[PDB]
Amino acid sequence: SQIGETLENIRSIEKLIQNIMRIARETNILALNATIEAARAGEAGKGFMIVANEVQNLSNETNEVTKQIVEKAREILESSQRSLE
Amino acid sequence: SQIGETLENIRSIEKLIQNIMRIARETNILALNATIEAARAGEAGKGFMIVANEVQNLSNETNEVTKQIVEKAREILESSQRSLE
Amino acid sequence: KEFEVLSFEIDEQALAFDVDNIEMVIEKSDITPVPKSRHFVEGVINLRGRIIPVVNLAKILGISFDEQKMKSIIVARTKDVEVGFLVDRVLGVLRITENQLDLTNVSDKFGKKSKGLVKTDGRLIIYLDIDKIIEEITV
Amino acid sequence: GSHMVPISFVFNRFPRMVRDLAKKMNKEVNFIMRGEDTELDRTFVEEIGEPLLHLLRNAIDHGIEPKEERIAKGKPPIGTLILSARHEGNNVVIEVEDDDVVKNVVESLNGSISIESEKDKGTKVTIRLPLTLAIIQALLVKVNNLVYAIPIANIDTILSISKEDIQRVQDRDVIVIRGEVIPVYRLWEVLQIEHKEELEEMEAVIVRVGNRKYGIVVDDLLGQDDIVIKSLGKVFSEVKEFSGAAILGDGSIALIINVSGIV
Repeated sequence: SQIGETLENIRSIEKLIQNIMRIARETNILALNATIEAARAGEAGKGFMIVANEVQNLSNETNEVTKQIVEKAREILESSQRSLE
Repeated sequence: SQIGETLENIRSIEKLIQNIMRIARETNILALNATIEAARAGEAGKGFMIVANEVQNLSNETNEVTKQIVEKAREILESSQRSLE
Repeated sequence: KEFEVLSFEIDEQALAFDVDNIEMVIEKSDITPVPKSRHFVEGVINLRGRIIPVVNLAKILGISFDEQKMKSIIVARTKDVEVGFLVDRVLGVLRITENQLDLTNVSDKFGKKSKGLVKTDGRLIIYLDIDKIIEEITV
Repeated sequence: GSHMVPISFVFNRFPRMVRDLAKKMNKEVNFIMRGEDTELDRTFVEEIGEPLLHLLRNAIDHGIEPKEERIAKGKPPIGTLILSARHEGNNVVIEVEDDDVVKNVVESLNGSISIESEKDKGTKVTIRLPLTLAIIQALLVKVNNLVYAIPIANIDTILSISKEDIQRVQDRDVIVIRGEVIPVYRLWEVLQIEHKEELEEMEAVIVRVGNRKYGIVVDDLLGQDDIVIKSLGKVFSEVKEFSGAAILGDGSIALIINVSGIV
């Protein structure tokens, strides 16, 4: 609990926040490599490349804040686990 | 009280990122509708459809993971609540 | 005989045209105003690098209107003319056929504009005719 | 951006299309295209090539008479028509020659195929399609965030006058400069815009027209630049108060003030 709960939590948030940290990397290409290459098919290449762009832009924003979770959440224990001290 | 700061320090992060349930969702819908059109368009440059579905998964992706962080970081409270004691 | 149309409403008023004359859809943005233009025109926008005029569709059929609800711009393409239509929310595809049609061009106002009126299990989806509708905006 | 390419993509469809039009009329007519690399504008791939087929269909049938009426007229036993194409200043002149729905097929994207002729010499044909796409020195002006370009070649001078000089007359306002009188006009007015009122010293631009010149007062002065003027559809063909808009650098759209198109 508490001093342990925190850990039982941080890890519960790490293995998960890392998951989002994963997607951020898969999308960073699963879409970037679909735009920088979308300029091959029909004339809609220039039209699709952009619609595919935004997909990442407002997507990365997740990590921007999502990672801001651990950044602080890790302090919880950093201080609560340290409260053990 | 940093531990007493966890009582909200993250509370913000969670709600600030919560913006995903809306903005991240947004991109999804906007694209999903672009799939309806990209489809009824033609057939030659179908290459824009073979990926117009990418987001359909990229989105439904952060879903199970984001539902996880909210489920997890919410534990800190249940624990810090005892902690604040 | 299978028609593909773009479904969308204009204040509890459904409309739709064949995708044949459709380029894409965008949201009402920086619409540069064109001086001494024509009452039923909003202005011009920069799209893909060309200046496409944004007409006020709803303002043509003398129907409802709302500068606010008007958040969707429908870009068309005639034989060589390109025009955008500012309207409300959009739906998407819709399978049309000689079955959904219920011609009765003797029970309304503006005529030639609409080729007819279709019905989906009991809806207000009105079939428009971009060609003749645009022909009015031109020449 | 490669908007220019040899005429090989809208003029080579003749050394074999003018042949059949000579056999279906029993009238031998030579056909030598004097040049087929006229770098006319690329956007003409569908408004100049084909239209040049109705200027040659009269270069064989409705022109040269058979040997029986040829060697007994004033033309040698063998004629020779020439389908050319060149540049005369800023207008591709892909002419046609030999020895009214088509009056719009070429007039769609600039042009106007005519028919000039004489006796025992043949008829001549020539269209007019500009091949100059690129540079126009313009004066970028602003009015409540409304960038309006002014054709440089039309401007004469940019002088800043005070709201004092003005001396209203029979009606329109004016300013006495160099003994001459210029009918000053407020841009935002002739364009009908919700203006503030009138700042103290306003900057005015003197534009030349025909044989005279009027003054145009504007809000703020951005800066001269080379823009990309482009016909803004027909949905504005009525608004004579302009000529054609254009997309600046940052992406802002800017209309061009057709100097002659303002009271």
